[PDB]
Amino acid sequence: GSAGQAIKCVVVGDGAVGKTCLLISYTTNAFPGEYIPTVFDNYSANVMVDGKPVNLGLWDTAGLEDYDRLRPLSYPQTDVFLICFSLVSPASFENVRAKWYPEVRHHCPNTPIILVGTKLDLRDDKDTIEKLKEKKLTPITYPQGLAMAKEIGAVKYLECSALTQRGLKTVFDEAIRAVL
Amino acid sequence: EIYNQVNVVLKDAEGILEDLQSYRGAGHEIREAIQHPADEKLQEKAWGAVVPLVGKLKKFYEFSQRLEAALRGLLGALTSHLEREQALAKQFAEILHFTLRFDELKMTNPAIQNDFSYYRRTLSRMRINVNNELANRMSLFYAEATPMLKTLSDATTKFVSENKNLPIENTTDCLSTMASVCRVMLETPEYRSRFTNEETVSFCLRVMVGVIILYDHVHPVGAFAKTSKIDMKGCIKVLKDQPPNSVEGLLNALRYTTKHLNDETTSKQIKSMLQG
Ligand SMILES: Nc1nc2c(ncn2[C@@H]2O[C@H](COP(=O)(O)OP(=O)(O)NP(=O)(O)O)[C@@H](O)[C@H]2O)c(=O)[nH]1
Ligand SMILES: [Mg+2]
Repeated sequence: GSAGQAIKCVVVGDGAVGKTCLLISYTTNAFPGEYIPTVFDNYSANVMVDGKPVNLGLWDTAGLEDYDRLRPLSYPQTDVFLICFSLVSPASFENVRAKWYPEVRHHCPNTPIILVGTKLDLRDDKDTIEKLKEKKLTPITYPQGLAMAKEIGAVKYLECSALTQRGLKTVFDEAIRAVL
Repeated sequence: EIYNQVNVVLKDAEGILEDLQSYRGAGHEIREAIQHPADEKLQEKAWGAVVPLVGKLKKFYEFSQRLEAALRGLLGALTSHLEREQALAKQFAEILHFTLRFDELKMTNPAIQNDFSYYRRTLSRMRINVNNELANRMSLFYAEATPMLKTLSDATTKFVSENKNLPIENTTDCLSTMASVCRVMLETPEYRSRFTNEETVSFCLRVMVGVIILYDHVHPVGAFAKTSKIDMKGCIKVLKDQPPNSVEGLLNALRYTTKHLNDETTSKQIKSMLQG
């Protein structure tokens, strides 16, 4: 496992959508139940996609509203963007069209977008679905996610879970395939 | 002296690469600590393991800043006649030699960023109930695929950008001429077979003395004169670094097959070349 193509991949999204967790779950195959905010963090993994080696540089960004002036310093020379929203959080899902698409285009208008749907395992959970009922809310279904991806002009809409790792690998593989 | 400023920091370059290669990381302790958050005994083993690694990462980063500062200090002296410009080219080749290895080892080692990210992720956690400003710069350093090349390129472009009066060629000429002479040494023509590692190094010594003697004959002032481009004093020192049996043919050649060696103008220190 020697050197490969350096592909930069910045992950953006609100707090508690699951940006940090799906990066730690992908690289380390571990899931932290503990929630700690990250202003900015970075990971990497030497992987093989379509018979070509890739040194996938991963740039984890802050989701809070207080890091708007500090977040865009990690944007330059980006090869792909992962706009991450939780499927169990409509607010986050609208913040995609409301903020992220404007923001990532504003700094990097020509760099691809991969619209990722986080916490896929919670969409079909009585506990989690009763609380949405409780707060008068219906989980963001696949058609909505795809329709949103088509609007912002994202090359692929993927949905995955950092805990179960259902379709976690496909997100990064498609993230790399967009820059080959 | 700011001319051996880059050489002073490169003293510890071997130790930096040796520590960087041996950097196995602490991915196993970090992972099991995350798998079982509540186990305080396992959180100590993970945190205790991280301290050693971060200290080395700080040691590596601080090295890049010293090497950066030394390179800009070297380029700074460029500004201020009889310009020893080999220092620029000599130390460029020396730091780039080191830079390619540093980047190569870091490139293929995701444990570095893994450890670091955990470290600052568990600082926040500990915020609930190294220098913070430094850690942020370190995070951005290891985020890059080639930290040292990024640091060098940024440092050199920072110099030329705040010295606009000097054209880009002045500093980038040495970099382009070095690549052509190397090609001359390494490239093997069609007429002869490829040289061995011993022959290419031998060849390199012969051409060096060869072009100096041919330059001495064709150029008016010669190679020995005080106001020359040759800087022979240095070229002879390189020959006397080599074994006495090796290079005797080249060493002699300068003694009697030159033009401006014995003339009055030549320095008597340069004449110091005897044999028995
Ligand atoms: N059930 C479930 N929980 C998840 C999933 N992904 C993340 N979480 C939970 O989300 C919380 C932390 O999310 P995290 O990845 O840190 O969010 P972030 O995108 O980093 N937010 P921030 O910008 O503040 O750093 C934790 O409670 C973690 O267990 C998932 O797929 N399923
Ligand atoms: Mg985060």
